[PDB]
Amino acid sequence: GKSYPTVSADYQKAVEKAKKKLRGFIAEKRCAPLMLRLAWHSAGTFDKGTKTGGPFGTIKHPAELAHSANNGLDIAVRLLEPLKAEFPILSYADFYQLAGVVAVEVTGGPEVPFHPGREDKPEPPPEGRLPDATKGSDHLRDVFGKAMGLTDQDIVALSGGHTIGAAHKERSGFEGPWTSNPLIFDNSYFTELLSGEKEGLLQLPSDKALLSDPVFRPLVDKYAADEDAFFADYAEAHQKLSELGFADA
Ligand code: HEM
Repeated sequence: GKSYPTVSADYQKAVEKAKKKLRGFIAEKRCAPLMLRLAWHSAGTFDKGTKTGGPFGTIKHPAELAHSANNGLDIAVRLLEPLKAEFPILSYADFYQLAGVVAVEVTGGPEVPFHPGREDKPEPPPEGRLPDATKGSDHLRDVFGKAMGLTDQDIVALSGGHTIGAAHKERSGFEGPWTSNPLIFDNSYFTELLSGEKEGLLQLPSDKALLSDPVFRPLVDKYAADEDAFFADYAEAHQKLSELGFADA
């Protein structure tokens, strides 16, 4: 249900050049997981009932970075600022969502479609919309379904973004990677989840809640067996997330 805005040719050219610069930078700095977390926290504050929050540039504001869920993202904002400055015509909103798409691409994931045109909005959303790692399947539906308006399939696919990166005890308090290859975007998050706890590796209570719910569990089994299907459903889910409240809700 989307109607994308028209942007000038100069805007379009800047998008294309920024994507190339972002690839090289993100690869060099080894920070893909962090950029993916930044885009996800930027978008995941959207609430469809009030049409507030979502991917509109606000995560750079000191008021939003202080949200406790956002521990560590000040690093990500700071890292990107000198590059953003080379592209003054782009909104921060677009730039951060593009960083997220590129993070998936450069770690070997699917090519998520990207449409430009998000505007930077002045008011950050209220704290507390991002999900709690200690809660379960009901909470996940409250947040992704009721607030953001995504489907159950989207919830499972997007959880698979834990295939890259790690928790840090100084940020959330949890510690460690979910997979043994945390810079490679693949389906191993789902394979580690099935085979159970392994020393070295992390499972949140919210990751485990996927294994026990009647709807989530078949999707976990599908994605553990078929990386192609995971990549397809992931690209679809990431696109929707990156576009919440944009070009029609
Ligand atoms: C499903 C509900 C989710 C919960 C409860 C959750 C929670 C967390 C927590 C607690 C961390 C550790 C932060 C730290 O200590 O540094 C984390 C990291 C991360 N999250 Fe999630 N998350 C969820 C969904 C998502 C989604 C939808 C995405 C993107 C598609 C995502 C991407 C990531 C990435 C890439 C990291 C690693 C960050 C790094 O390596 O610095 N997560 N998440």
